[PDB]
Parts: sequence; C-alpha cells; structure tokens
Amino acid sequence: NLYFQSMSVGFIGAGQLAFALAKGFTAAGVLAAHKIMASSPDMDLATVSALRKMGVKLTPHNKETVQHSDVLFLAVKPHIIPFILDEIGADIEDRHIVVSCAAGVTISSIEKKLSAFRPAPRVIRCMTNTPVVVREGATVYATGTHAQVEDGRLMEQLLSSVGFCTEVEEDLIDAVTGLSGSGPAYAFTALDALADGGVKMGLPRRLAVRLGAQALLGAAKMLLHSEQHPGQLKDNVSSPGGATIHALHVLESGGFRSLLINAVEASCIRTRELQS
Amino acid sequence: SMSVGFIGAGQLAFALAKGFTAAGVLAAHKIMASSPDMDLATVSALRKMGVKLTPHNKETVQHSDVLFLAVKPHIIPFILDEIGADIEDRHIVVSCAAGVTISSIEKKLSAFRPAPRVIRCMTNTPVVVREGATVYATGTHAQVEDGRLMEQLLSSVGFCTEVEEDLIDAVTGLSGSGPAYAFTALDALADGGVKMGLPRRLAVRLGAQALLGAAKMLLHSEQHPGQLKDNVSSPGGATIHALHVLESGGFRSLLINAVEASCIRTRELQSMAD
Amino acid sequence: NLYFQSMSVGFIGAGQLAFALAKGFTAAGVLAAHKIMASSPDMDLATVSALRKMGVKLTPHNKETVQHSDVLFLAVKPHIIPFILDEIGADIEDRHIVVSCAAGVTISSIEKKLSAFRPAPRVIRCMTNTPVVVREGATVYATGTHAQVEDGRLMEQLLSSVGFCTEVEEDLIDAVTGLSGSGPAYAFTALDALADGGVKMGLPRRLAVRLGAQALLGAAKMLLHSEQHPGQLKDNVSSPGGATIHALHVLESGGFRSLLINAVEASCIRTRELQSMA
Amino acid sequence: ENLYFQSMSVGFIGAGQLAFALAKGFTAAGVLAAHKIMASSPDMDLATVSALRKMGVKLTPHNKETVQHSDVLFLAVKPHIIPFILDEIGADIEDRHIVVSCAAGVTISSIEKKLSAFRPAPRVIRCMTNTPVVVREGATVYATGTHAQVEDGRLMEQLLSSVGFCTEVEEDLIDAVTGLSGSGPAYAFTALDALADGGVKMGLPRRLAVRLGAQALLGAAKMLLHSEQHPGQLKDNVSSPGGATIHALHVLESGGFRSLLINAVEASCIRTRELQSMAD
Ligand SMILES: O=C(O)[C@H]1C[C@@H]1c1ccccn1
Repeated sequence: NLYFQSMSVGFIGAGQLAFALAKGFTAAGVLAAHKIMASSPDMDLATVSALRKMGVKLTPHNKETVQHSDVLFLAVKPHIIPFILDEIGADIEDRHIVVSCAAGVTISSIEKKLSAFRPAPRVIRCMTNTPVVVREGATVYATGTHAQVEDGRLMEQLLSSVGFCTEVEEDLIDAVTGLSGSGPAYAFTALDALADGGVKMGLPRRLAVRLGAQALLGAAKMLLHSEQHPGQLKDNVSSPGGATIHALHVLESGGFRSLLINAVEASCIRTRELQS
Repeated sequence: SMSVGFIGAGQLAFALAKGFTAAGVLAAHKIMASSPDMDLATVSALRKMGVKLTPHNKETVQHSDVLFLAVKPHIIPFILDEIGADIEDRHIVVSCAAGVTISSIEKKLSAFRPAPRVIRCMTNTPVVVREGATVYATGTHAQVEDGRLMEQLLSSVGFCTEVEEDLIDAVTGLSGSGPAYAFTALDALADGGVKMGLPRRLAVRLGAQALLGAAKMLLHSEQHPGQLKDNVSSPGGATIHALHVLESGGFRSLLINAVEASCIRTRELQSMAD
Repeated sequence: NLYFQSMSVGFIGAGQLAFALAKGFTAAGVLAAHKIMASSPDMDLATVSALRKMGVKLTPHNKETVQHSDVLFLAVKPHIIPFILDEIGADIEDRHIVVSCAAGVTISSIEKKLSAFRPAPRVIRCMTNTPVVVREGATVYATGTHAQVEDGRLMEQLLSSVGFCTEVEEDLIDAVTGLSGSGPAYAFTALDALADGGVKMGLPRRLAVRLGAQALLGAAKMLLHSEQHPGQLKDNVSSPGGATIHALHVLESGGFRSLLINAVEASCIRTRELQSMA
Repeated sequence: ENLYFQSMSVGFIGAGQLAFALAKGFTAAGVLAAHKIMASSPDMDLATVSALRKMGVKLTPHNKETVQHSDVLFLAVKPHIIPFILDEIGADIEDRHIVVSCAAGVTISSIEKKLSAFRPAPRVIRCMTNTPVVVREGATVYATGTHAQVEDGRLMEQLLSSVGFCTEVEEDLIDAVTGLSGSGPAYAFTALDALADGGVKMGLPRRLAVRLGAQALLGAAKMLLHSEQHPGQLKDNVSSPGGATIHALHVLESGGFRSLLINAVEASCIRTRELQSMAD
C-alpha cells in the first residue's frame, strides 16, 4: 500500500503494452489513471486514443514523461531505446527507477548509456505480456547493478497486482519472452483454429469461440491448481478407446508438440538477435 | 435444499462434486455417489470431501432428486436397466456420458414409467476449479424449470448454455476434449522453455499463466482472436517470428483435425450403441 | 479534377512499369500523353509500341528525357541505375525531381552518385506496382535529403491518382516490395490455380477465370471498406458444417498461410541483396 | 433505376450474413428501398438481424408474413432447412412469386417437387452469390427453373447485376461455382491475413500491411478483369529476371501453392454435393 501511495508512473511509448499495463494497474486499484503519463510520437494511434478515454495524461515529449514520473516504463521497440536513452538521458535522476520492457534490450546496455549522465542509474529489466490488461499477466524481472533492495520489492508488488510475477536472473529473460512473452499469441492462433474446427463440425462460430476459450482457461487454471504433471492430467481425462485419445493421436501425428517447442525456440532466438 | 446423486465415482463425478461444493450450491453431505470398484482414488477423494458413498446404484436413486449419470457410455444401457424401475416423477436424469443420445435413454426408461425427465450434458473436468464449459439439451419430458435448474447448477462451476442436442458431439470435440489439447500444449511449451534454459517448474507456471491470461483476454474483449494476435505481434519482433514457425507446421490444421477426430469418434460410439 | 499544367514527366526506361504509370496518369486525366516522354535503348519493345499509340513522346536518348522533363522516373533494372546516373548526372538541374522506382536502390546511393555533378539533387524513392495501369496501384514513397516539402506532396498527389499512395520511412520499402510490389504476381498465380480448380470441377475456363478474379476483387474491396479483421470476414462467410469451412481446412492442412509469409519474406530478402549489390 | 421504379417488394427467409449482404448491396445500389425488404428469422438475437433493423429492413419471426409481402422471395437459409421451409410456406407461394433459392447445393428439382404439390407452376430460380455483394462487387450465377418466365431470368440478371457480376449458367455448373466464387472470398481473407503477417514479419505496421495487401489483390484482380491476357502472362510480365518477385514465386511453388487452391475449390464443390445428397 505505502509503495503505491505516493508513486507516479510514466510510459515512454503509448503502444499496446503501455495501454495494457496502465489498464491493468488502474483496474487493480494500485495507480490512479490521472497519476499516469505516457508519451507517443504518433498521437493518431488507437491505443493513444483509448488511453486518453481512461484519463491517462498524454504528452508528445518524452522529457515531460520523465519529469513527472518516479517509475519509468520503456515501452518502445528495441531499436528506438538507445535513441531514447540519448534523448532523455540527462533527465534521469537519482529518484528514477527505469523499467525496460523492450524485448532483448539488456540491463548492461541501458546502464552503459545512462551511466554517462549520472553514475548509479536504477534499472530493472522486465518481460511481461498483454493479459495484464485483465490482471492475468505473466511477468519476470531482473534487477540491475544499482537497484536497491526496495526497488525489486516495489516492482514485485506492482507487477503482482496484474498477474503472476517473480524475479529471475537476466539470462533467462530471452527464454521467458519465447514462452510467456509470445505465449498469448500462440494461444490466440490456437483458439482461432479450435473455433474453426468447431464450426467445421457444425457449431455456430460465436459459441465455438466461447467454448474453446473457456476450455483453455479452465485447463490452465486446473494445471496451476494441481500438483500434477501435465501428462498425468492428460492421462486422467483420456478414457480408453475414447474421443479424446483419438484426437490426441492426430495432434501427435502432426508433431504438435514440436511446433510449440519450435515456436518458443524461434521467439527466444529472435530476441537474442534483437539484442545483438 | 436439493438432493444430488452420482451414478459413477470417477474423474467427472469428483470434478463436479468438488466444484459444486466449492461453489456453495450443494452441501457435500447432500451428495451421494455409487461405484462398483469402491477402491478408485476418486472414490477415496469423494469420501474425504464429505460425500456419502455406496456400492448400490439403487440407493443413489432413492437418495437424490437430480441424478447424474457419469459412467462410460457403454455402461449406460446396463445402468438404465438396473434402476429403471426405481425412477420416479421427482427425478431429473442428467446423462454426462459422451455420445449417448436423449432418445436412447428415454426409450430405456420409458419401458418402466412414461415421461422420464432427461437432460443430456457435455461438460469437462475444469468444473473442479469452477471453470468448466458445459452445454446441455432438454429431453422430451423435461419441464421448463428442469432446464433452468440445470443451467443454474452448472453455471456455478463454469460457462453453461442450452443447445440443440445435435451440437453436443461437436462440443465434445471442442471443449469436452479441449482440456487435453491444452495439457499437451502446456507440456510442449514447457519443454520449449526448458530447451531454451528455464527451470521446468518455472516454465510450467509461465506457460500455464500465459494460456490462462490469453483465454481470459479473449473472453473479456469484443475482439476476434486474430485481432488480438495482431495487437500483440510487433513488426519484425520475436512473436511474429514464432508465429511463422507455427504456420509452417500447419499448427492451425492440427487443432481442426483434433476437434474433427474427437467429434467423429463421439458419433461412432453412439452408432455402435444403437 | 486534378491536373498538373506546369509539369512535364519523363521516364528513363520504357518497360512494364513506365507504360503502366503513363497509362494510369493519362487515364486519370492528370497528364496529357504529349507532355510525357520516355526513353529506352530498345525502341522495338512491345510496351514501346504501346506508348507510341497513347501519344507519349519516345526517344532513344536518355539526355533528351532529362532535358524535356521536370519529374523524372527511373523505371529500369536496379543494376542499370548506376550507369544511367553516370550518363545523365551532369544534365540534372535544380528543377528536377528524380523518382527512383528501381527495386532496392537506396536514396543514399542515388544521391551520392548525382551529388558528384551538382549538390542537393532532389530524390524520391518509390515502390509501386503494375495495377497503377487500372488506377488501383499500391504505392509508397520516401523522400530524400534535399527533396523539399512541396516535392513529397506533389508526388503523393500524382501517385494517388493511380491508386493508394502514402509516405513511409525508407527502411520499410524492402518489406513493401515483398507485399504489394510482388503481390500482384502472387494474385495472378492464385487466380491461375483457382481457375484450374474450377475447370477440374467442370467450369468453362473463361467463366472460371472471370469468377475467380471477381471473387478476389470483391473480397479485397470488402476488407478495404470494412473496419473488421480479415479473420472476422472469413468467419462471417463460413457457415457451420458448410462447403467453405471444409475448403478452409484443406488450405490450412497444406500450410497455405505460411507459404504467403514465405513469399513476402523471400521477396523482401532478395530486395535487400539487390540493395547490397548496389 | 428502371428496377427502382418497378417498386419491387423483396423478402428474405433467413436473416443471416447473406441476407444482410444482399439487402445492404441492393439498397446501396438504389435498386430497392430498405423498407421494401422484409426478412424473417426464428432467432431475432443475431447481429445480422440488428444490422438489418438499423438499415430499415422489416423484420418478422413469421415466414408467411415474409412470403405475403414478397414479389421476389429469396431463400437464404442453410441447405437442410429448405425442405422444412417449403413444407411450412408452400401453401402461401402464389403464381406471382419468383422464388430465388440461395442455399448451396439445393437443386431446382427438389424445390419444384415440394412447391408443385401446392400451385402447379412455381417460378423458381437457383443462384450462387457471395458476400462481396455488400460492396456491389459480388460474383453471381443463376439457373432458371422449369416454369421461370424468360422475363424472370432477365429480371434476376438486372437485379443481381446491380451488386456485381452476374450471368446465367446451366444448373449443373453451380456446385463448381460455389467452390470457386461462393467460397472464394474466404480463401482471399485467409490470404490477406497471411500476407499481412508476412508484411509484419518483415517490419511493416499491421495497419499498413493489411492495407497494402488488400490493395495489391484488388488491383491485380482488376488488372486481370480488364486485360485480355492469361494470368500466367501477367505473372510473366511483372517478374523481372533474377528479381524479388520471381524469388517469391519459387517459394510458393515449392510449397505446392497452386495445388492448395485447386484442393480448396474441389473440397468446397464436393462438400456442396454432399449437402444436397444428404437432403435427398
Ligand atoms: O457457407 C458456405 O460454406 C458457402 C457455400 C455457401 C454459400 C451459400 C450462398 C452463398 C454463398 N455461399
């Protein structure tokens, strides 16, 4: 409570992630909308329109966002980050916690750019995902060289208000991107395809969408609340000779498992490329 | 207020009882379940919950008003023969067995007493965490209050809606078998996380939380799942690269294949029952 | 009601793209054909005979095109561009706007070449496609170092008369090449195959070509005029259990989607190699 | 224009996607007043029904009211509902009606068999159209039934041409048309979503990639319709030696791109034939 009581948050970038976080934070009750500020070069964006309706102060100047924020989220594409650290770098102060959300961008790279201005910049690296908008995000963070003990603690409480959150070593964050960072996109693909199959077999599309989504939600919650291995839960619900085991067979015949492994791998490797 | 019985005491009976009593809609002590093999792990878990257990299907009928049939589909004919003479005006018979049509249940129960009140439903195991997906069709002699009662009960443990009976085999392929597709996906995503360096326990948690939040996002937006995929794929980024490798494998067609195969197998099991 | 009275346009090159643009510009009414000049080392091309019928002035000499023109389109193969710039570089004046349509050729390389002759050449890079010929092209452009503000607005005005036109950062043009630059060829291949499919199921070839093209035209127009996701429009057409969803499944089973992603990717990456061969 | 002053009353049995697309197209074309259209559905909770309401279309749950209102009556329900529909309103079909069946696969013979038990000479037309009529760029074929007057086919062609291409065919081509242009817009929506994904993968904003892909497909289709040339010739004309386009065409060929579209037309046509055989 005392963490967020006298806390101001700014977003460099008013894109998809910034709206999701701002929307998650306000819905959780941790931050008030008017106490949040975002800067965007293009105010013609859709997210920039939705954020204004929320009551989020918007500005074109990143230097304005830096001046009126304590915790500063960097929610821009990785290639813009060094151009932004050169723009607002002289405005970073001792009180700023800089939370980097750009994929791939290492703590070392941010600290190197900001250490040329003030010596001990407090930096945290973050991999979250869009379901923070419904407070069911998956977030990890690593603390940088000069982050104080309370800084990790403040970050953990804030990000926990909108989903799962835990600290990791920074070298795991590329892998987390490929799993839970890109994860929701795999799920949306899967739901579109599952609804298509429902439609093929005679269901109205709207019902097929709803039923597929409820199935995934329930199965994930079930796994999260179980002590049990995913395979054991698969085994429990697969009756001998039944419909479900017949469907699992056709998933196995297309190498379904290898495609998800391929996906996690390809997103992680792309994240490593964007750093280098 | 109401008395509920379970013929069968396996995965589905435990999942519904646990969900119902966790929802606060049923008291565990007003639930009775019957099983032949009184040594299944599910039979022990139902005891630890407060549920009254028995080996006589006839005692479960005499105890309950709402009667769930949660046995394998090939046992349903034999159960309707054993207790058919014990069904009264008061009973609502709710069949959860996959494929088993309302017609076949009504024909068997009508030889003992006309106008049996029958409901067919397709549900799934996540009712155990109150996040099931349930559809139901009302039989010939189900009164209106029967279907409204069933929707109130089953809504307390997940999504529930009424459908025409000829959709239920498709629903089986989609949300009936759906959780198993998700467990397969979660096992594979976790293997991917581990290959890229994550501890298994962390990778299982992150993969499960991702699927949960994605599903909730879609349930709470007006938006097409393709649109949400568009919203989360930045140009040139890690996600769109991973989506490409899913597409190159025909990821979408495999899930369509799955729904189709489960629905078709469901229809075969009803046919061999005819 | 657009018309550029004080503007004279020249094309260096007289192949597919120069004809398509000149045909589009003259059909749109924005340019009289006699105010357009084109040059080609092969004055016996099929497109060259077509341009002469429209009334377009033709000449073998690239210096003549430059000396007659204000807006100068470079509509030649990418590896021809450096030799062109060597040839006409000393003829470029302050009045010239050089619009390069060559795939992959960067603004930087054109400006470096032309700056040897006269400082501050006004350069615009353009990625367009052949449907400008029926005034339904897809065009993006990026403005160069010394291109004035009035230069980009002028090119957007002209290119908008023959289809969609918008300004982009130069580093998106390779990717636009992969999508809308090469896109019409993907569509032609698709329409050939769809027609084959109609013929297999018993349609006359002429009807099947007509119906397939009309289907693609109407679907693209639906998407352009709708605020909706293409997945949602797909959803509205597929009746439960119906013929369409059965066909979508066999598309999905062959990985239809990934092949189009593969295509955009391959065209873009090849475009980058040609920009590095420069 | 000449059709508008005919002051035709039009009915749709079914108020789904195709009924909305056609009603929207006819009203945009100015050939029909929205309030001169009546549509019926057993489910008034459909989004298409609410859109129809907003347009000014008359809505009723009673198919008989739609029939009594109509001069030209469109059957736009799923193919397996048609026989139940003809049983219900067959007695209300009058000599003045033109019955236009849009149901995929449903033959003129089966409709005439049902309706002829009531009046002797039902005027029946079978048509295959598609959802781009909503932007007046539909693809429509129709076949005239046993008792359709020569004027009935001409009126149909006039009406359907106001919302896109329209031509008369023998009925035995209509299953194949269904697999090509009936299902075709969905093949294109899939292609456009994928092409956009490819644009985004190579660095384009989604909004721009969607716009460019759609514009490309529209321009290419128009090019072909206005050309007297083979699609392969247009492909040849635009693929420069060693260029980016010919490289991309190779990777399409290596995945069997052409065969997937042939497979699709075939599968939709074959499914359409099964929807009729399951009826009969
Ligand atoms: O829904 C489908 O699968 C399409 C085959 C049917 C259709 C009917 C009428 C007009 C256009 N398409």
